Amino acid sequence: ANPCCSNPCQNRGECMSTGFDQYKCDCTRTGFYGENCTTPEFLTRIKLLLKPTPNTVHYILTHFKGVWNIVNNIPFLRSLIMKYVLTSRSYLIDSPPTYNVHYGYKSWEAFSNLSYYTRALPPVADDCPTPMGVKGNKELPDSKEVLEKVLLRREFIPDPQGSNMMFAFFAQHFTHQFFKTDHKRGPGFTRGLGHGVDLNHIYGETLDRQHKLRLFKDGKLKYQVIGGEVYPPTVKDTQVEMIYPPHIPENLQFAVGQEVFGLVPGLMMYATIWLREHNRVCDILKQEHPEWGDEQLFQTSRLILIGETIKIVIEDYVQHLSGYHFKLKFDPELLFNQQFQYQNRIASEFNTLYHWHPLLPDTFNIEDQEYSFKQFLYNNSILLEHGLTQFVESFTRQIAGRVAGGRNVPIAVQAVAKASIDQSREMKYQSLNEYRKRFSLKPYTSFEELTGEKEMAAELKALYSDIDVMELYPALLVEKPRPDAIFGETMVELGAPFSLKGLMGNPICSPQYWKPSTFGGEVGFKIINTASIQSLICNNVKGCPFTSFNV
Amino acid sequence: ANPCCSNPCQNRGECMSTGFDQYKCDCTRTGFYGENCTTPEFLTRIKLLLKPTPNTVHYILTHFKGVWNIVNNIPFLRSLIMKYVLTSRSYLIDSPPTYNVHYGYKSWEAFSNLSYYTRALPPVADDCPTPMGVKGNKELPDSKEVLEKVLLRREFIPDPQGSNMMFAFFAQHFTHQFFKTDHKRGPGFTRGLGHGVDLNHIYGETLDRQHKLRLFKDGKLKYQVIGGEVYPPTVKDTQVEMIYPPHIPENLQFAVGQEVFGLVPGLMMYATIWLREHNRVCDILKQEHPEWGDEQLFQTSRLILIGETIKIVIEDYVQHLSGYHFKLKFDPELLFNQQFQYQNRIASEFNTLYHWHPLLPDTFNIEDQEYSFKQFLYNNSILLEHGLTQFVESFTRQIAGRVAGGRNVPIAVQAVAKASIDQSREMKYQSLNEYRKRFSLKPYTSFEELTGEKEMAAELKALYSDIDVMELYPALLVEKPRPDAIFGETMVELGAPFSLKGLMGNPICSPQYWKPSTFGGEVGFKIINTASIQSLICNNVKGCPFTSFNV
Ligand code: HEM
Ligand code: HEM
Ligand SMILES: [C]OC(=O)[C]C1=C([C])N(C(=O)C234[B@@]56[B@@]78[B@]9%10[C@@]2%11B92%12B7%109B857B925B673B%11%1254)C2=[C][C]=C(O[C])[C]=C21
Ligand SMILES: [C]OC(=O)[C]C1=C([C])N(C(=O)C234[B@@]56[B@@]78[B@]9%10[C@@]2%11B92%12B7%109B857B925B673B%11%1254)C2=[C][C]=C(O[C])[C]=C21
Ligand SMILES: *[C@@H]1O[C@H](CO)[C@@H](O[C@@H]2O[C@H](CO)[C@@H](O)[C@H](O)[C@H]2NC(C)=O)[C@H](O)[C@H]1NC(C)=O
Ligand SMILES: *[C@@H]1O[C@H](CO)[C@@H](O[C@@H]2O[C@H](CO)[C@@H](O)[C@H](O)[C@H]2NC(C)=O)[C@H](O)[C@H]1NC(C)=O
Ligand SMILES: CCCCCCCCO[C@@H]1O[C@H](CO)[C@@H](O)[C@H](O)[C@H]1O
Ligand SMILES: CCCCCCCCO[C@@H]1O[C@H](CO)[C@@H](O)[C@H](O)[C@H]1O
Ligand SMILES: *[C@@H]1O[C@H](CO)[C@@H](O)[C@H](O)[C@H]1NC(C)=O
Ligand SMILES: *[C@@H]1O[C@H](CO)[C@@H](O)[C@H](O)[C@H]1NC(C)=O
Ligand SMILES: *[C@@H]1O[C@H](CO)[C@@H](O)[C@H](O)[C@H]1NC(C)=O
Ligand SMILES: *[C@@H]1O[C@H](CO)[C@@H](O)[C@H](O)[C@H]1NC(C)=O
Repeated sequence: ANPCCSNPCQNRGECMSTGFDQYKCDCTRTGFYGENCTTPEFLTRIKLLLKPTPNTVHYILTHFKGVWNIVNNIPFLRSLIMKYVLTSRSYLIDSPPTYNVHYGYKSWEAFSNLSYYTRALPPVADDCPTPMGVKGNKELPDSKEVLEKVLLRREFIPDPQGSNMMFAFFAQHFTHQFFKTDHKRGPGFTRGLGHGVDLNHIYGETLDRQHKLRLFKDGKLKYQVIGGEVYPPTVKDTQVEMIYPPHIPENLQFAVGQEVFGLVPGLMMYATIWLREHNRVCDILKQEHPEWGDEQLFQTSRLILIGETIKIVIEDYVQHLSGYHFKLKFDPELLFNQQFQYQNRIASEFNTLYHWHPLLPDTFNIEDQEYSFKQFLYNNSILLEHGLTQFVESFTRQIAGRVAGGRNVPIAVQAVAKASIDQSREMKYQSLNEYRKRFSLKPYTSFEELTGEKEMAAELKALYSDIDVMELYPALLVEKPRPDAIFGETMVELGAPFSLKGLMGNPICSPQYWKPSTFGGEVGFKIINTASIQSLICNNVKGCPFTSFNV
Repeated sequence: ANPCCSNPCQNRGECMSTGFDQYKCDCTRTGFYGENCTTPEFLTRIKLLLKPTPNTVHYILTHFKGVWNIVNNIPFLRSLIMKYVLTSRSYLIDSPPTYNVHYGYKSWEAFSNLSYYTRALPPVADDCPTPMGVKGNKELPDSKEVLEKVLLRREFIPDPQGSNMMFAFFAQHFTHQFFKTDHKRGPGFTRGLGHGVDLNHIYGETLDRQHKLRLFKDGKLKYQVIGGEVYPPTVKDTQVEMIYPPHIPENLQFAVGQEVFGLVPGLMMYATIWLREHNRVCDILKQEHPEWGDEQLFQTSRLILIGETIKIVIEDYVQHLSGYHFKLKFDPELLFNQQFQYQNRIASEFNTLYHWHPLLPDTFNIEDQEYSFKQFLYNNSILLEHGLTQFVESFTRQIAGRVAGGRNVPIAVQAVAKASIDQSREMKYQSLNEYRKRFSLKPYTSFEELTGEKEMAAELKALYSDIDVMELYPALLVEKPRPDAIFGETMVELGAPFSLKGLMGNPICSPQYWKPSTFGGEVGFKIINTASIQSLICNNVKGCPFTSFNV
C-alpha cells in the first residue's frame, strides 16, 4: 500500500509518502530535480559526460605498467593520484549513518542505537506487495534451488589473481572484528559496538575480557610456551570464554580476543602472530620508555597495532586484491585538506558482500597433509603439530578459489551460503540493480549481461524471471569477473567505499591523532609506517619465512 | 617525577616522557617548533599579528548598532558574517576526542569508552609534586575559604544584561540532558551516553524508559489533565523511575525523561512545555500524514523538536547571552563547504564552567508570592497552584543574578559550589592560565587583572600566592566581566567552542539529514526554521503570554 514501494526516487533522492496513494521526492543536493529526481542540472550534466566508468578506471589502473612504474617512484605524483583514488570513493557513504533494518526513514533510534548494522539502502517496507517492492512474483525463488544451481561448487575454480590461504585467512580474521552478528537479536544486529578496526578480536570487546587477557606486566598479553613456541593462553588459565565443542581438551582451548577464533586453525594462526606482535611492540616501547607503566605500554601498543593493521590492509591486502600497478599508499595526511568524517558505522550490506567463502579450498594442505573440513575445524592440535612456520609456508603455497564467476561455494559450508540468502530476504534487502544505482553503477539489462555467460544466466532467468528482481548476494557470487580477476564490478564498487570509511575513518587517522607522540614517539610511528605482512611474519614467526597474499 | 609535570610544551604541542628525567614536545601542525614549541613559523607570525583579540571582536559585535542593523537585513552579509563567527569557534575542540580523567595520553580506552567525560586538557599526573604540576604549595588552599571569601553571595547582584528566570531555568533544563554525572562512578563520568542534544531529558536515556513514557498512539507522549491543563504523567501510571523525597504524594510524582526534573518546579515547567510541543508537532504531522503510523510520527516529532531546541538555543538563548547587535543565525548549510566533524563528546570542563548557580535569586517570585529555596524545591504543587501561564509571566519579570564578578553564589547552594571546587581537584584540573593558553587567551599576570578589582584579588593572592596556581572554576566565577555583561572573557572563549560542537555537531545538521524529508516535509522543516522561545511558549501555554530571555 506504501506509495514508495516501487523506489521511484532516483539519484539518491529521498522518497516520502504524502497520503495513502501519493509520494514526493526530496531532491536536495542530489544534482537532480523533478518528480522522481531524474532531470539533471547543468553542472550535473557536465560532471556526467566527463565521468569515466569504473571499468575504464580499472583498466587504466591495471594497464600501462611502465607509466605506473614512473609514477610510483615520484612521491608527489603518487600522493596526488592516491588522493584522487581516495576522493573517488568518498561521498558515497552516509556519514553520520541513517537507516537500518527497522527504519526505512531517518530517526534518532537508527542513529543512536549502536547495536544495529546500518544500511546503505533502506529496507523494503513490510506492506509492499512483493519482496523487492512492486516487481517480481509474490515470493522470491527457492533459495535452495538458487544455491544448488548457480552457487555450489562442482569443481574447484582457482583464483586467477593467485590469492592464497594467507590472504583468505587474513580476510576472515581481519573482517571478523567488525562483522560479529548478534544472532540472539537478529541478522541486522552486531556485537561489535566499535563499528570498525579496534582490534577487539585481539583485545576483547569488553574491558573485563581485556583484563583477563592481559598480563599486567610491561603492557603485554598473557601467553603460554609450548615446545619453546609462544601461543595464546588457555580458557582454564584466564577464565576467558571461548566457543569450543565439549570434546576439545583444556590444553587445546586457546583464549583470544574474538570468541570464535577457535573455529579455524587459520584464525588461531593470525591470532598467535598478532599476540606475538603486541608483545614485541611492548618490548620495543619498554626499551624506549623505561619510565612507562604497564597501562601506557599496553594502550600505545594497541594503537600501534591498529596502525599496522590499516597499513597492511591498504598496501598489501587491497594492493593484491586490486591488481593495480599503481602502488596504493596509507597516508592520513592526504585527507587533512579535504572534507572527511572521521567516524564509521558498519553496514549490513558490507557484511553480506564480504561472505567470500568461495575462497575456501576443498581440503587444507599443510606440509604433506591434506585435511578435510571435518578434520580441520576446531583442531588447534594441527597448529601445535606443524607449527607457525610450517603453517605460513603451507598457506603461502596453497591457492584460494575464485569468488565471482559462479558455482564455487564449497559444499561443506552450503548451509552458510543459503543463510546468506535467507537472512538477506529476512532483512528485506532491495534488488541488485537498486544497489548498483545507489553506487552510481549502470543497472543490468539481462542475466547474460550479469554473468557474461549463457547457462547460469538461463537458470537465473528461469528462477527470477526479471533482472530487476535479482538479489544482491548471489549476483555478487555469479557476476562476470573482471578480466582474470577474482571479483566483478559490483563487489568492488560497493566494498571499496565501505572499506574507505572503515579504514581512514579510524580516529588514529585524524589530524590530532596522526602524530609520533600518539604512538610513543618516532619509533612506534615508524613501526606503523613500515608495516607489512612480510614484516609481521618475519618479526613474529621463527626463521622469518617468506609469505605473501599470492602464490 | 614525571618530566611533563611542568606542562613545558606550549601552543598545544604534546609532551612525552623520553626517560625518567627527560621529555620531548611534539609540535606537529602547531605552527611552532623548538624544544617546547615556542618558536613560530613565518606564516604563524603573519597569522599572529593579524589576529584580533576576543575583546576586540566582542567590542565590534557589541557596538555600531546601525551598521549591524544594515547587516541583519542583508541575507548575503548576514550569512557571510555568521559563517565567519562559526569558523572562529572551529579548530579548537579535539574531534574525535582524546583525553579523560584517567588518561593524560591518547589511548583506545579513552576514545571508545562513552561513560567518560572527555577532557580539553589532560589531567595533572599523579606523581607530580604539586596539585597544579610543579608550581604552588604542596596543597591548594582550603576550598571552604575560597568559597566564603570570593564566591558566597553577600548582597544579590543582578545581571546587567537583564537575564530572567525563564532564561536561567531554560539553561538548567537544556544543559541537564548532556550534563548528567554518574556519581556512582565518579565526577569524571557521565550518564549522557549520547553526549549532546538528543532530548533524552524528554524522551528518556534508554528505550525502555522511552516506551514507558510513550502513549503509542499518534506518536504522542503520555500525559494527564489537571484542572483542564496538560501535565506530564505520574510515576504510578508509567512506572518510570524518578527522584523524589519520601514525603511527595503519588499524584505529584510527575514522570519525565530526566529523573531529577521533579526537584525544581522551574524544570517541570519546561518539561511540561516541551511535552505539549511534542504532542502538538505530532498533531501537525498526523494531519500532514494520515497514512503514517505511531512510530514514525514519534521519531519525526523527536527530530523536529531537536531542531527547534538548537534553533532556539542559537537565535534566542545565545543571542541574549552574547549581547551582539548582529543577529545570529541557525543554518547548517553554512558549514557544508567547510571541514567540520559532525560528532561530539561532552567535556568535563564544559560541565564545570556551566555551573551558573549565581543566576539563582534569593527567592523565587511567582505572581504575588516569594518562595524560599526550602519552599520552592521538590514542590510541584506550586506549579499546579499558579499554572504555566502565571509561571511564565512571573519568571519573565524576575531578574536573574550576575555570574561573573565574584560573590554572587547563593548560600542555599554553597555545598554545590564547594563541590565544584573539590571535584575539580579530584579530577586533577590544570590551572586557569593553562586553560587560557589552551584556548588562545593571554595568561593573567596578576589577580587584579583577573578580577579588575583590589579586594577579592587581595584575598585570592593571600590564598593562592601565585596567579599560575589559580583554579579554573572560581576564576570563572570571580573574573572581571565584560562591560555591563554577565560573563568574563574565559567563560565565553571556553564555552563557545564547546557549544559549537554540541549544537552544530548534531547529526541533524549534516547534509544527509538537513533536508525537508527528514522532518516529514516542508511543514516540519518550517516548524524548525521558524522556532523561537516566544513561539514555543505561545503555542503551548494558555493565553499565549509574552515571554523573553530578558526583563
Ligand atoms: C574454514 C573457513 C570458514 C568457515 C568454516 C566459515 C564458516 C562460517 C560460518 C559458520 C559463518 C556463520 C554463519 C552464520 O552465523 O549464520 C560464517 C560467517 C562469515 N564468514 Fe565465514 N567461514 C570461513 C571462512 C571465511 C572466510 C575466508 C571469509 C572471508 C572473508 C569469511 C567471511 C565470513 C563472513 C563475513 C561471515 C559473516 C559473519 C558475521 O556476520 O558475524 N569466512 N562463516
Ligand atoms: C534552580 C535551582 C538549582 C539548584 C537547586 C541546583 C542544584 C544543583 C545541584 C544540587 C547540583 C549537583 C551538584 C553535585 O552533585 O555536586 C547541580 C548541578 C548542576 N547545576 Fe545546578 N541547580 C540549580 C539551577 C541550576 C542552573 C540555573 C544551572 C545553570 C544553567 C545549573 C547548572 C548546574 C550544572 C551544570 C550542574 C552539574 C550537572 C551534573 O554534572 O550532573 N543549575 N545543581
Ligand atoms: C572489499 O573491497 C575490496 O574488494 C578491496 C578494494 C578496495 C578497498 N579498493 C579500493 O579502491 C581502495 B579502498 B582502500 B585503498 C584503495 B584506496 B583506500 B580505499 B581507497 B579505496 B582505494 C579496491 C580497488 C580495486 C579492487 O579490485 C579491482 C579492489 C579494491
Ligand atoms: C556557554 O557558551 C556561551 O557563553 C554561549 C556563546 C556562544 C555559543 N557563543 C558563540 O560565539 C557561538 B559558537 B556556536 B553558537 C554562538 B553561534 B554558534 B558558534 B556561533 B559561535 B556563535 C558566544 C559568543 C559570545 C558570548 O558572550 C559574549 C557567548 C557565546
Ligand atoms: C537497540 O534496539 C534493540 C531492538 O529494538 C533493543 O533491543 C530490545 O530491547 C528491549 C528492551 O528495551 C527488549 O524487550 C527487546 O526484546 C530487544 N530486542 C532485540 C531485537 O534485542 C536495544 O535495547 C536497543 N539498544 C539501546 C541501547 O537502546
Ligand atoms: C569505562 O571505564 C570504566 C572505568 O574504568 C569502566 O568501569 C569499570 O569497570 C570495571 C569492570 O571491568 C569495574 O571493576 C570498575 O569498578 C568500573 N569502574 C568504574 C569507576 O566504573 C567501564 O566498564 C568502561 N566501559 C566500557 C564500555 O568499557
Ligand atoms: C577516457 C577513455 C579511456 C578509455 C581507455 C580504455 C577503457 C576500455 O575499458 C574497457 O571497459 C570494458 C567495459 O566492459 C571492459 O570490458 C574492458 O575490459 C575494458 O578494456
Ligand atoms: C557571605 C557570608 C560568609 C562570608 C564571611 C566569611 C568570610 C569572610 O570574608 C571576608 O568578607 C569580607 C566582607 O565581605 C570581605 O571584605 C573580605 O574581603 C573577606 O575576606
Ligand atoms: C517517474 O516520473 C514519471 C513522470 O515524471 C512518472 O510517470 C513515473 O511514474 C515516475 N516513476 C515512478 C516509479 O512512479
Ligand atoms: C585433529 O588433527 C589431528 C592431527 O594433528 C588428527 O590426528 C585428528 O584426527 C584431528 N581431529 C579430528 C576430530 O579429526
Ligand atoms: C622551554 O624551553 C626553554 C629553552 O628551550 C627552556 O629553558 C625551558 O626550561 C623550557 N620550559 C620548561 C617548562 O622547561
Ligand atoms: C509547597 O508550596 C505550597 C504552596 O503552593 C505551600 O503551601 C507548601 O507549604 C509548600 N511545601 C513546603 C514543604 O514548603
